[PDB]
Amino acid sequence: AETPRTDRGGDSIGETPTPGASKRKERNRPLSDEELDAMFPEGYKVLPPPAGYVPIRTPARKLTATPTPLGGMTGFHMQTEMKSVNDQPSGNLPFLKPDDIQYFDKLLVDVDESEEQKERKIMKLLLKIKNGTPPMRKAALRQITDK
Amino acid sequence: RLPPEVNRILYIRNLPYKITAEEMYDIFGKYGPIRQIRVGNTPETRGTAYVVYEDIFDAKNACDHLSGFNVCNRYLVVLYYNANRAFQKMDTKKKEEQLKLLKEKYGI
Amino acid sequence: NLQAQEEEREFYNARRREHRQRNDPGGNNKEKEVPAKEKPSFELSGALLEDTNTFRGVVIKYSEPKRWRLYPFKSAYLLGRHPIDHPSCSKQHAVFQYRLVEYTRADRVKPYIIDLGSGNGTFLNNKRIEPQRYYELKEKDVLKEIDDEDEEEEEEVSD
Amino acid sequence: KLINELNEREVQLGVADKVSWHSEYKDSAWIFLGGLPYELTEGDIICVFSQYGEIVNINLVRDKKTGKSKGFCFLCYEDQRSTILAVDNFNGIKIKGRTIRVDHV
Amino acid sequence: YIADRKAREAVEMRAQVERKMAQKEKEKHEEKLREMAQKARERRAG
Repeated sequence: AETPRTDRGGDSIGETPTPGASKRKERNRPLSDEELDAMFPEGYKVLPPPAGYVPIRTPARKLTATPTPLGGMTGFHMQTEMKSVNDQPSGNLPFLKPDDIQYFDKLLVDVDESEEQKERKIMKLLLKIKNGTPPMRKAALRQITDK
Repeated sequence: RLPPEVNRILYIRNLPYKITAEEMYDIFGKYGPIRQIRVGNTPETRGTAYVVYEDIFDAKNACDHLSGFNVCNRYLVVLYYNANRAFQKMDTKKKEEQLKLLKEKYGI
Repeated sequence: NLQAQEEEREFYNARRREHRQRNDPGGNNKEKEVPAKEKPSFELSGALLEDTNTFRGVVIKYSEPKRWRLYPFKSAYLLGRHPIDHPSCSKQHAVFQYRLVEYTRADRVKPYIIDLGSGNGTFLNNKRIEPQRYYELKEKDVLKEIDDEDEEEEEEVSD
Repeated sequence: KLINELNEREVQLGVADKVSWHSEYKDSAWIFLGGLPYELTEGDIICVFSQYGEIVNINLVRDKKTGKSKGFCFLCYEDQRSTILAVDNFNGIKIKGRTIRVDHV
Repeated sequence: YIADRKAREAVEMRAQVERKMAQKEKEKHEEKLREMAQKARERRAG
């Protein structure tokens, strides 16, 4: 709790810093690697591929103006011709809207049967509550009540 | 002239397990400078990645042209990544030093 | 009987009007009604990239006559000092707004250069133009008024 | 803010013209623009609201001593249908970050 | 099935042919244009 309130004080103070600066002079404000580690969930890695491709990313700003003013185009050739994809299969798994994938992606992968990760994995019964037939919603609802 | 829900972060999927960050930086590097990019190295998250740009409109042109764009045999899933959700793994702190600095250097 | 009332009135523009209506700062030189990109005007010409009309830029550093890059023009571009200006220029003599290059429609898709009234000016074929009018450019013409660290040339894509 | 929801109950229910509540007046040009930004001035608001008509004369209330706007203006057009158009149209508008309000008088 | 395999192979070969004949042309065009530009700058110097 003292930490909770400590956060609001810092929040208002940064508001006074930014607001003040304009007088002295949004969501697009540049970010820090701890702030970067703050957003994304567990289990991901940061990559450099090169130092050189990274220098391309740094020149990219300057080259977003520069290389957009330069030669470029795309074309296709006529030639004869694998196609993987995932819905939510198991037995049934009522359908996923194209956005909801972000939430339910963990259910899509078929890796199965090896603790908590299996409780989150089995907790996708939510999906059965959200979308599905009314009976699936009923039975799912009870099953999650008793659990 | 933009929908509010879109954000500088894009969730990208339908990636191979062999895929190289060279192709990543090259391809995605069209629209703007990369803030950075993460890739799942973990058993479930392998095949997924997150891209973050110095500007949103970068990402907007990206999902515009990169929509269902192709790599190898695959058509990548390109979505605007959500916010909040799982955050509090990290904390709010370390504001004191930087704020003391801006209060020191410029004196404001 | 010096100043009857201390306030009176204005009847004048407001900073938030012109501000909000043009922002990257606020900018000048809002595109005219005609402006259209050159590629789509090559599409109404029925021209694939082979026979299409694309204006490429050519650089020569004014002291030493080539490419630091090569630049396509294919509806307008903001030539300025570097962030606001799209066509950033390292030249230290360029005002924060130096000039603009707008392709416009007359009778055809034609390139145009317009000075923003940069303090120094700008030289065309080593011959300056006066501010505040669109001046058509023809191929092989040169841009740098007298502070000139660079040069520029224009080319249509052919051969 | 309440206006726009009255125009929606007027359009949704099929009010069909002359029973319109702009027929409440018929006698009045002068319009009320409140919630205006303090940087604004005569020539400006004239330039924005001459869109829907020709404004004859506007008195914007500006505090007598300090000589700055109190934040609203009473305006007068040459045409009433310009007033009907302006209240029914130009309302709920963003100016300099703040949404102005308009209504008859 | 044989006709399809050999046919695809042949058309592929013809493709790399057309591409190989194309790139040389592109570079010839860029060199030509660069020559025109250098001549233009020289005419700008004198």
